[PDB]
Amino acid sequence: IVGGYTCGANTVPYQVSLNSGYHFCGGSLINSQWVVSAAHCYKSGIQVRLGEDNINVVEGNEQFISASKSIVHPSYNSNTLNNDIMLIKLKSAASLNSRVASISLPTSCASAGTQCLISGWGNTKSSGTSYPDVLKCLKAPILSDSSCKSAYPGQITSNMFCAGYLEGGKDSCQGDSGGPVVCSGKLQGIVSWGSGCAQKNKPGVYTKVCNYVSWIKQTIASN
Ligand SMILES: NC(=[NH2+])c1ccc2[nH]c(-c3cccc(-c4ccccc4)c3[O-])nc2c1
Ligand SMILES: [Ca+2]
Repeated sequence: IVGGYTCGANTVPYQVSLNSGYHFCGGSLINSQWVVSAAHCYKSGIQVRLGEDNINVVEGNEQFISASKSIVHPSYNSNTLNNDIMLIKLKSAASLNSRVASISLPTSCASAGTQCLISGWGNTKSSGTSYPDVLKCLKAPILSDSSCKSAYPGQITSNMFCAGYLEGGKDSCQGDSGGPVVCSGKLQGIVSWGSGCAQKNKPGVYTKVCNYVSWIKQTIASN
């Protein structure tokens, strides 16, 4: 997260870190045994880390659970990143409390102008790599489809939306991929891509979760 602030330990209880010997992506806890992340974050050997704040120190509240299976959307296209969503089933259920909690899926899509909270342990520099130890947060608004499409002509599908600042300076970045975009207490997006980080006129692009709610529900119901 570039231009964000320190969230404060366990203030974002549905945030998870996908770890394979190091933190590589974020994710959101939606129930005690399932997490949603981005399909481009897929790999084998994923350990899900819940209740984290400082990813390099065990401080208490953490729960490390291995993933039993990862389900990448069947229509995920790695070249366009259309349908960039994945579900991870945990080997065992997490113990939910006030530090580890699930986030609700939306009943409707959000509108431009809606203010959302994006969080993660991704890069904090737009020019260079500086990864933090603690969770960073950023408040950003969903942009209108015309500003999104004018920024990335030909690259936005109806399963994506832009959120951020056209002036640059604040944005999600590499390492934040897979994490949550929560607006009005509902999970509306998944950090997916962008051109660089916090560059002028190149806002972040997110997977539009409202379009996948029936899919998520059906898939969880059958696995
Ligand atoms: N400007 C942005 N809002 C933004 C957001 C997420 C990003 N994620 C990335 C990204 C860049 C390089 C590699 C990965 C990557 C690839 C495979 C696995 C994990 C991360 C990224 O997610 N750039 C990103 C840029
Ligand atoms: Ca820790």
